[PDB]
Amino acid sequence: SMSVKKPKRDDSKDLALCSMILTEMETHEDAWPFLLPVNLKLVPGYKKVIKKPMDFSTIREKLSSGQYPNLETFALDVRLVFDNCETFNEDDSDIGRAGHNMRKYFEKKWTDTFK
Repeated sequence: SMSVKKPKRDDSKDLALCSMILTEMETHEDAWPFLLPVNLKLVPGYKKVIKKPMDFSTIREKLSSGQYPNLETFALDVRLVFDNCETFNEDDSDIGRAGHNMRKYFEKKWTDTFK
């Protein structure tokens, strides 16, 4: 409350560390469905169904231009990529499995870096 604060967690490395995680997600062999925005002209249904499209290249641009206020808003966009994937793709598809694999990969790096 006013003039009463928990001890200050060092967030000075968070930008660099999110960048490193994102590099590791970009270079994973199963990243290919997520590297670029889904083409809304060429994928029927996507525009209407997926209200907030997100992909690794958009996260990279937001990260590089100071559009994440804190490390949690960064994690919310990464998770949005996988939530969108599950919304649109069957679990038993190459893309559906890719999304599950990457969400696991992310969540481990996230816990190991920050928790």
